[PDB]
Amino acid sequence: RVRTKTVKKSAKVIIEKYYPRLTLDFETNKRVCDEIAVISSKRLRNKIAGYTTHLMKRIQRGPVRGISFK
Amino acid sequence: APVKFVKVTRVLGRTGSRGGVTQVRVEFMDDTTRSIIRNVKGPVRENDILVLLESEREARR
Amino acid sequence: PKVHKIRITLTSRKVQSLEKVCQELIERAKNKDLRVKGPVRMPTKTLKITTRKTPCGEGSKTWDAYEMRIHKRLIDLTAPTEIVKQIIINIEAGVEVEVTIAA
Amino acid sequence: DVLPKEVLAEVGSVKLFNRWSYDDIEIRDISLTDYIQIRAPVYIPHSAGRYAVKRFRKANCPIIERLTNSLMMHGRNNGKKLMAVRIVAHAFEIIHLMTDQNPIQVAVDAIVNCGPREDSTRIGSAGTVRRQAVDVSPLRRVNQAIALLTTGAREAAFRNVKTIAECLAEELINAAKGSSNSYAIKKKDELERVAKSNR
Amino acid sequence: GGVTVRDVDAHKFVAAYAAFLKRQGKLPVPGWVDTVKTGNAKELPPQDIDWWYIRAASVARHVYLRKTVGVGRLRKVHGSAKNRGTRPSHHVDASGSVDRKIMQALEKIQVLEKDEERGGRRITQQGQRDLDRIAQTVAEAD
Amino acid sequence: AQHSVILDKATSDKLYKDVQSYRLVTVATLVDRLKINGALARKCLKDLEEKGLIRQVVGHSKMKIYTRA
Amino acid sequence: SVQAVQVFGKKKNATAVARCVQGKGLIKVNGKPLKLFAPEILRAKLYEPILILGTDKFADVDIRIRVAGGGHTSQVYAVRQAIAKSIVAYYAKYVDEHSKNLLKQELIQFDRSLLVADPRRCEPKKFGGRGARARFQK
Amino acid sequence: RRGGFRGRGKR
RNA sequence: UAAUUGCGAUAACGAACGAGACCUUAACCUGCUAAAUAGCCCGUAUUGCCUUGGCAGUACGCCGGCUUCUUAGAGGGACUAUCGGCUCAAGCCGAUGGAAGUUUGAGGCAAUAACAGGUCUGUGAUGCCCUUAGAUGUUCUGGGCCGCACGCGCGCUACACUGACAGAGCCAGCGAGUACUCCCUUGGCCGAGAGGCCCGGGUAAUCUUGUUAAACUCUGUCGUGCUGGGGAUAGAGCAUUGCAAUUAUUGCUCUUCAACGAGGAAUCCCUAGUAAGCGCAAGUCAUCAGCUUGCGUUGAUUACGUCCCUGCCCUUUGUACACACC
Repeated sequence: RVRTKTVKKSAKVIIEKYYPRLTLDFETNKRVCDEIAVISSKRLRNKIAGYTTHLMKRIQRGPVRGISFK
Repeated sequence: APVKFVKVTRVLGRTGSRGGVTQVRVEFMDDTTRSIIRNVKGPVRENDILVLLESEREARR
Repeated sequence: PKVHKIRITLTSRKVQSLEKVCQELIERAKNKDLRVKGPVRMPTKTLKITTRKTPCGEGSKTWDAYEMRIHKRLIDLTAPTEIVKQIIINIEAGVEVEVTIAA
Repeated sequence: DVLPKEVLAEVGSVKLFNRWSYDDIEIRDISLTDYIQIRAPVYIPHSAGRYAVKRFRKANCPIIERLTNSLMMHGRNNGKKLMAVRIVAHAFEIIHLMTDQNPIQVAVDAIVNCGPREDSTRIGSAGTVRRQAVDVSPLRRVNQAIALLTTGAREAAFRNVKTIAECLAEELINAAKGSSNSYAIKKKDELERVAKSNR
Repeated sequence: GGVTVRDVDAHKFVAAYAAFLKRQGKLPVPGWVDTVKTGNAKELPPQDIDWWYIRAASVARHVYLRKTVGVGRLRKVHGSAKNRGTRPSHHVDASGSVDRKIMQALEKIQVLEKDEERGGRRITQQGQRDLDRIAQTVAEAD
Repeated sequence: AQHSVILDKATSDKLYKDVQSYRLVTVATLVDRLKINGALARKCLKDLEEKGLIRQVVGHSKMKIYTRA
Repeated sequence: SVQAVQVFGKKKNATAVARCVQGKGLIKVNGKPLKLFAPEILRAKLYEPILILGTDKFADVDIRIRVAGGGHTSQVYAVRQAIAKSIVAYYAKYVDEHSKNLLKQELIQFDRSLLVADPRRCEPKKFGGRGARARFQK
Repeated sequence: RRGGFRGRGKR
């Protein structure tokens, strides 16, 4: 269960463009992504939502290299 | 024969030519100071209990 | 003007094209104040043919399974005889339709 | 009313088998508990469990279930579990009349006694055997004990006027004590004897 | 309380109807007994001497529970596997004559009648109530 | 190896004075020491049942077992 | 009006639909009572939901069940599943759940499979079930 | 009894 | 990490195939849209028994109500979510919840470079050579491809009592069906049996069809004897398919009653509804399945590993090999 580059690359750009619009809740983050992105599969959308909500959990305690938002 | 009872506290890798044999460190559960190394043939978990016929052979490594 | 309790049967290989045909036909009749009965769902009839891949018999033995599926979605209505002629117009390719007065 | 009068006899008392209760369990040794499961009673052995998914999930299973499955082997008896249950039930009746003790009293001590405590392992020696006489884990000991008991009954009843109901039954009473004239005991002591030589 | 056919065990019920029919002692027999195989799949005639009467009791029992039945359906109901030798076994049906005359002769006993409206044979007004009466002979026999 | 299909007075007397001490009586037991056939064993099995010397434990088309009274 | 609820239980290919109506304590399956419909040795696997719960809790309930499809042992597992689901569902809708929560906890503590089904079907393959044909010389 | 050819060396 | 799948280090930066993604299918929906070629409740008529107020069946309803079960559409659902323990990270182990937590299970498609692999006897795909009117073209009659001192492979039935035989009890699923000539077949009668005659339904969720299959369960006979286990071989008679049945097409009745007591050196397949046991449907078909392709019933022992044997991928290293350790 390792995520490939397409999921990870897409997750990086979403966080920096819309940082405040999505929060620690996985259910809410699922509905933010599909509104502001074009995904042709529900399963692909689910994986994208899973990674981005994990990233902000570790953002909450100290910044991480490779992430920059306004 | 003065048979002794021992208990497993930690498992240290799997030995043998074909992986059948496993190596464990046992505790005599009557004198907590002493501890030795033994060899076992079957599947072993922590807190398992083994019966030892002789307590002077030990094992390599 | 005598009602005859018509029944219409449909057949096609596609599934999306057939469904929207029935969706508009029920609306074409509902607005006309006609008592309409639901679009029943007849069983899909799947037929398959299996044959061996190689044409000569050498090497390993491997087979493949072709498939084909058909759906019906037949519909019936209570209406006079002349009105139904103008209600079944403008049909597209693929779907076959058969009309039965069922008098 | 809705139930037969037979089952009304046991409903007042504690739940148990058709005749016998799983109370008053032996106090004889250690290291064999936690792998023979009697805390949860079962009416009939038959059950569609999930015991073949993990490593030790089958360790938490009634012993009668373990015994019943091993009784059906050798090609002809595949999937005929209903026939096996009939044989098992009758065998518990035979041992009860020949010994006032509980049938589970016979079954438990029989299994715990016919399990080898040492065995020789195969380490390559370029055509020879450097049998190191390793120890045996408790889980394998109970697994092999069930196989030894059942294979003895299948051997005896083959082409014999006797029936499997008591051929299996007579082994259990023999294996309850040090009878030494049973099939299981003959193989168990033989395996331990050769292991001692290769120490 | 009241009892019916479904309220009694099938094995003892058919045996009871064979015992009850001893006292009336009126069932036609066409002389086929003691010679017939009762089926092509078989090799020896049935052991019990009064097999013609036990079979009729069971046959009339299921027709009480089934709505329409003919000779063809009963031919394969009583069929079984056949040992063809060294070839794999198959399924073959029972004899036609055994089941046809055992219920044609049973027609005149006023137990069940024809069903020409759709086919087969159905149970009669007074025929069904007779098999109900013997249920209490078994139910309270306990 | 071969057993006896008929039961004589030399074998009849063994039954009514010896079966009073068995803990279990089965089809195998009769074939064991009286050296008689199984078919004869079944005939003697039911006839002595009603005489009130043995009682049934479990009944089946396959096996019969009896004990003391 | 009349109190009734419908539940169903499934197995490999055995469907057991049941309707529980407020009655007097009568249970019959496929018309016949529980005395008949089972193999003689398999009759034991039908009564467990009764003894663990008690006969006093079936005072005024009537259940009739029709089951078809599958095999002999598959059907008896389906009907025993409908009984467990029927008895707990009727009380939940119409009476206080102090029983229901006590019914649910006790029923699954003895056996979880009484309330949930086991998903198992077969897999098609081009060699048999899962094994291939014999090889000539490896 | 005795086979030649293929890859074999010494003893 | 199942993976050139990633975290990262960096004389490299940015990209293209393969993997993944994806598609079909098996598991979940008391929520939506619904249904007399699918069901239930209800209402009439009606039957038996207790009689109660009941229980179990029949026939009808076509706007009486409804869609849990059946059916096929639109969507929802799992993402490793939450918790505890390691780690900077990617990740791994256990638990709880849950229909489902190995990529959830099983499949389809599937890169570069290659083989003197198979096929001219599938093709009106094809070069060249050969024969073309005493024809290697076509057509009709008959035979052979099945012929048997012997070696080898894929299967079928058994060596029995955990069995055979006899009565009774009685449970599936995937599919197929009428022409310019009859294709699956209900019912009635005759018939030891296989079969025969006469009405009738279905171009098919409507009829065959609930395909009430087999194993299995209950009650009996035989009694360890290669015997009522086993059915090879061979005699006589009665039938169907076809223009034609002998070197028997197949089927039915009586009689004949061989070898075979778990199998040497060697050797194949397989991890959960899986092995094995048992049967059913389809293909080829006027008739013949011990074969294959699919379908369902019953349902286990043991491991949760390693490189010891037979092989595969990457790095360092050696070479007198390059047709490459034959």
